[PDB]
Amino acid sequence: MKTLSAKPAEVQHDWFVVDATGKTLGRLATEIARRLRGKHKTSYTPHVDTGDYIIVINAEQVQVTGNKALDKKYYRHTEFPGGLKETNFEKLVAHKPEEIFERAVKGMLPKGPLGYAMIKKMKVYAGSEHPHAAQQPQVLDI
Amino acid sequence: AIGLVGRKCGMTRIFTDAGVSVPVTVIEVDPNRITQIKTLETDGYQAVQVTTGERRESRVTNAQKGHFAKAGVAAGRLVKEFRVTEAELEGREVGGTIGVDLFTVGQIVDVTGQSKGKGFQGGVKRWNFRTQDATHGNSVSHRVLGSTGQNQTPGRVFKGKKMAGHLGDERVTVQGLEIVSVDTERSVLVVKGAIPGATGGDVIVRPTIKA
Amino acid sequence: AVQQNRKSRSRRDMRRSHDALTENALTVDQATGETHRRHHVTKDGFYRGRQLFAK
RNA sequence: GUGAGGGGAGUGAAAUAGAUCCUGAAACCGCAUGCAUACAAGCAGUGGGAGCACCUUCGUGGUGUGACUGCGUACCUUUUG
RNA sequence: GUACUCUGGGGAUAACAGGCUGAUACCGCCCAAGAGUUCAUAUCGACGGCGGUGUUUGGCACCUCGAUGUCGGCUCAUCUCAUCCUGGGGCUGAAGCAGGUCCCAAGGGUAUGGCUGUUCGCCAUUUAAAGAGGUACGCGAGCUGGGUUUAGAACGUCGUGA
RNA sequence: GGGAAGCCUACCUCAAGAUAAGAUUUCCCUAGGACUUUAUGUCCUCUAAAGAGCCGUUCGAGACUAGGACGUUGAUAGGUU
Ligand SMILES: [Mg+2]
Ligand SMILES: [Mg+2]
Ligand SMILES: [Mg+2]
Ligand SMILES: [Mg+2]
Ligand SMILES: [Mg+2]
Ligand SMILES: [Mg+2]
Ligand SMILES: [Mg+2]
Ligand SMILES: [Mg+2]
Ligand SMILES: [Mg+2]
Repeated sequence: MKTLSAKPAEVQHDWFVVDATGKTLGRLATEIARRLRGKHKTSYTPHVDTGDYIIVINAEQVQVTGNKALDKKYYRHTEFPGGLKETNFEKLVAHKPEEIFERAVKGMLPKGPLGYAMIKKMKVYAGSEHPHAAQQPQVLDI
Repeated sequence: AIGLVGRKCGMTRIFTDAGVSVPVTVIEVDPNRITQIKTLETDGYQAVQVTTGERRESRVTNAQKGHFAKAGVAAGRLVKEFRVTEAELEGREVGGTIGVDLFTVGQIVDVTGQSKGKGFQGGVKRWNFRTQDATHGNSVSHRVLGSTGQNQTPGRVFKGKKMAGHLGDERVTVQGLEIVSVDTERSVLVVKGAIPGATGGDVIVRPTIKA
Repeated sequence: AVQQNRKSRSRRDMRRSHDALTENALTVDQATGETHRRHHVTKDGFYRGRQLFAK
């Protein structure tokens, strides 16, 4: 009984800003998911969301190593008999970087209602400016 | 593309000087009244919203009354938008009138309308299926669909299978019709060919997009 | 064709949830002051200031 | 409806002992209260667990519901299985 | 002897379909005498070797005999490329019009009849072409029942006879 | 850098349940109390707005639905000419 769990009403979330220019996608995604689930806080509980809000700036400036700029392929399938769409990483990050980051972070998050609630705490913007200026976010290293 | 909203009046023929009979369709056009102009800074796109027809004051709500009073025009029976560019927006201010003089004789256009509804229809009429034999021991199955798919692989019906259902009563656009002539004193446009919809329906005439 | 398993009472009630009834349009007559179906003749024979079956 | 049926009065220790008549259970079917439930996938439970509603010998208590979460593919026979 | 049959039982045990395997079959690759011709590794190619898929014929008996009920035809489709046409190229005994080999390419299209139950095959006439396959050799709680495989009768062979 | 009926656009239709539920124009609702657990608190008194629906005459809309037009300020349906 002595081991207590975090009260969902007493959890506070604080806003952070991460700059994604010239950073590797995998390491940044792992760090974002770790700070988004709440593993850094001492009151961490597996069934309560205690993460923080993360805003990503300069989403199109993310980089991948090797030849993954042209070989990394993203597949989607509409349940129609011939609807298998395939796209490349280059064009995708050219016109929709938010999908790239959302995929990368959702792949490393739990699958369920709690994961769906955790994924909403992440904002991704292509430009260098974000509308969440009223929440007073603090700059984060990485 | 600036267009017109007219009403199909029926079909007729027109004899040329050489004697060739040209099947034509008549579209009566009440002079459209420009209601609103949408620019980039306030809405994100440039367009012209017009209205046409006549409606009694009992059927027009207070919101539409205020909208038309702000526009300074009389209430029409319907309202339609047209996506235009800034080049086509010259001399297009609210309260104006888009007459039938927009088109010229010999122009290629596109006509959009609402097809006639046939109701719940079967496969033969909807997807041009083939009927089975009516004799040689054939059973009650005469105009049925037939087979549906494979048995165990995949073991289900694929999405998009052609089956019986509702037919007609849908937006249809026919391109490539030549305006055989326009009459301004009667405010009508007679155009070669057939257009979708029955007599009395609303149709939209626009300049061709393939030219 | 016939079912392979029973249908629980929950699914039965969920299907029956569209079987609710509805009321009719009843109004008070201006002349007789009695409740009657709208646009219908009163049971005594009166409708819209007129009287059928004169007694 | 001079019907069936029911509500009063009365008899009776007792009328949910009223003639479909001792006691009268389960499957099955209604009504009322309390909680949960209309963006989230599977033998429907189990170990945790916030909140809500009534009780109090007012608690590191009781009674109901229980969002969120880890794990988890019924029973019997016959078989190498 | 039972095809006039019946009972108790089995996927402990066969015929159809699935699974494992790839002897057989299909395709690809390496070396290469020789050949059309007197030479061009332009084009085939003996004697030998190494692999790939699971479309043929086979092997094994793991699911099904207290039932997975069909050879072909009709209607309706979906997928692969080992590409029939249309598209883009390299080489050539490519003057041009044409032909041959190989590479890329699956968007679309990809016949009507005669003879047989036919799948297949033969024939007549068209087209740019009348491709090869998988999906319980697709589809029979969608249709047909012409063939096979119940009960009747006859011929040919065998049996004294059933 | 050039480069194909291949891919993305381009053509037609659907599409904010896109729970990420978007945008634009206009219209409507501005009273008096009591109590408690002082909270978008609970009971009273006084008005029911803009609109939607029920109903009726009907359709080139339609299985039932849904959708379009009209309801004395009316040509919506029948009749008459
Ligand atoms: Mg036919
Ligand atoms: Mg499946
Ligand atoms: Mg969602
Ligand atoms: Mg919910
Ligand atoms: Mg429990
Ligand atoms: Mg064995
Ligand atoms: Mg190829
Ligand atoms: Mg070719
Ligand atoms: Mg079946």
